[PDB]
Amino acid sequence: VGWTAGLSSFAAIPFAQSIFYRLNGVGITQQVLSENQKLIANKFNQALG
Amino acid sequence: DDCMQQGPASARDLICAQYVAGYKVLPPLMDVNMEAAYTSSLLGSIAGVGWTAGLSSFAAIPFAQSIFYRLNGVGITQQVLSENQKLIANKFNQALG
Amino acid sequence: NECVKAQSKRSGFCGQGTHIVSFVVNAPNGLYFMHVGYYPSNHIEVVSAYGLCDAANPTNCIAPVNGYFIKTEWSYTGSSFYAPEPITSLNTKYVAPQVTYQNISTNLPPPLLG
Amino acid sequence: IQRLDPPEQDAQIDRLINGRLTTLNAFVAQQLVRSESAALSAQLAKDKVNECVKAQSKRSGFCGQGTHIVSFVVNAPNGLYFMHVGYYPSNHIEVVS
Amino acid sequence: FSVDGYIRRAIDCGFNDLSQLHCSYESFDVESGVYSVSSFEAKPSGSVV
Amino acid sequence: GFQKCEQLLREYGQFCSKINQALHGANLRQDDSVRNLFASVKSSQSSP
Amino acid sequence: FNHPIQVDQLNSSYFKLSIPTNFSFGVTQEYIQTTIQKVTVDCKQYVCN
Ligand SMILES: *[C@@H]1O[C@H](CO)[C@@H](O[C@@H]2O[C@H](CO)[C@@H](O[C@@H]3O[C@H](CO)[C@@H](O)[C@H](O[C@H]4O[C@H](CO)[C@@H](O)[C@H](O)[C@@H]4O)[C@@H]3O)[C@H](O)[C@H]2NC(C)=O)[C@H](O)[C@H]1NC(C)=O
Ligand SMILES: *[C@@H]1O[C@H](CO)[C@@H](O)[C@H](O)[C@H]1NC(C)=O
Ligand SMILES: *[C@@H]1O[C@H](CO)[C@@H](O)[C@H](O)[C@H]1NC(C)=O
Repeated sequence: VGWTAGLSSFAAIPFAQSIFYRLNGVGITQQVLSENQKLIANKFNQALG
Repeated sequence: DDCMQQGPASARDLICAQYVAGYKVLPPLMDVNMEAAYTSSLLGSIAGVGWTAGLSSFAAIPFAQSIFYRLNGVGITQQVLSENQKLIANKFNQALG
Repeated sequence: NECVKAQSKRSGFCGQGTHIVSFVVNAPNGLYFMHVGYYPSNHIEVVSAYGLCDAANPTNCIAPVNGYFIKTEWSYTGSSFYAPEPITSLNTKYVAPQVTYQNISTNLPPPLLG
Repeated sequence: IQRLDPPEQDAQIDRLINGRLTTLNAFVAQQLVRSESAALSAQLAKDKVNECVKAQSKRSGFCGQGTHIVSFVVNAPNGLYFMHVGYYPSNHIEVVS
Repeated sequence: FSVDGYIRRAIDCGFNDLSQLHCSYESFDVESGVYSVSSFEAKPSGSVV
Repeated sequence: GFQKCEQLLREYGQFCSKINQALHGANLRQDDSVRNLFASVKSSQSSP
Repeated sequence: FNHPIQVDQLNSSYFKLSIPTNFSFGVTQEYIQTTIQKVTVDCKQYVCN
């Protein structure tokens, strides 16, 4: 739902993919997110765990 | 003690009434210097906080530079802002003065 | 609507730090929001440009997009995480020249090599 | 007590009790109304600091009038005093676009 | 009470729960909804002394 | 401070406990409101 | 008073950037009450039994 313009279409994409777009959208570059995908998932998991 | 050694300031003095009527005014959670510290640190954060993407980095830039980005962001072109920097600062100063 | 069904750009509306994603579960008399934010740490200070201009071609200038131009010569970093990368057309925008932009004459990035 | 015996003394004291209990209930009801209002207001202040002061707002009328440029905050006796600086256009002309 | 003062219609307010509803609103026509009315009282079946 | 009054006051139940608890909660509410408000005005980074 | 990180302004055409080198995720928990318990009272019984 929180993916693109309009509230009318739904992108059935992985949660993880959504997180990376959300991180990119706040200033973390794609090179960083790509190198750190496992690190990011682990930190996220620690935050919720 | 002030209400005993000096007594009430005037008619209907609601501070001295406390010790008579049976009620008490309690002090606030933060003293004045702490509240001042919060707004002072806030002042110093303005130019560098409302600058770019994310809330994580701080751009320690001049206030004036911040104003020009803010004006550009609402539709005033850079050619205009560049020609009028002193005019803009003067108008701003009049608004606050 | 702001938090859960969308990523919020409003500081402090959802949780603290930069909002990434929120979840909702029910609570005894309402909703319990679970706001996951991005919390920066270990900040460092670097020197940044307001923009860069071709010294030979002073009307051809760039500004960073959602990041900063930093000294290291010049490179780009995203605004939320220090991680220098080359300045490219994908992380810059062309801008009108300004007095605060640097005049660069040697290792000109590809958007200025015109 | 000095003037009346218990069967009447009781009735008179009881009138004073009822009046004072009523007064205290009214007082408390208002402190609860006023504290609820102040708490909502405090959340508005929270939003303005984040929307107004720590950011340039694009929401018409949220901060001040005109186009928002920058806001400042100082403390006030029972809260915050916002100082919203906006851009106010004048001398409009019509052109063809 | 009609214009001429005669009583042509009435509700026995203790007859049933529906009647209690009409009486509480002092009307023969109340809006649709679910309303609480007086409880159905338990009554003594005897006494102990 | 009059004992006769206090004796009659008791027949109104724990009136004063209710007054005190209601105000105590109302007063905590401002300390919580203030704490939350300032936590949000607080800057992470700031220039002198 | 917990002071913010102080970042100095420069007397130059450049500026200081205080930028994260690390990060974590965290969860701000929030409860919003949407309802209260709904109560009705049999006022006549309450008062007169
Ligand atoms: C990178 O190169 C740029 C381009 O050369 C350089 O910025 C330029 O600096 C010069 C000054 O060094 C500015 O020229 C003047 O500066 C004075 C300073 O007081 C102004 O008062 C002048 O304004 C008058 O003249 C203008 C001429 O058109 C009028 O339009 C204006 O209304 C005034 O009458 C004038 O600005 C020059 O304008 C800037 N260039 C830009 C694009 O702003 C830059 O500094 C170099 N980078 C670094 C870091 O040094
Ligand atoms: C340094 O700061 C002073 C403060 O008045 C200013 O006058 C001077 O021009 C500044 N120098 C530079 C390089 O900006
Ligand atoms: C980020 O902080 C965590 C906290 O323990 C630390 O373990 C990790 O090594 C840090 N990373 C960097 C790049 O400093």
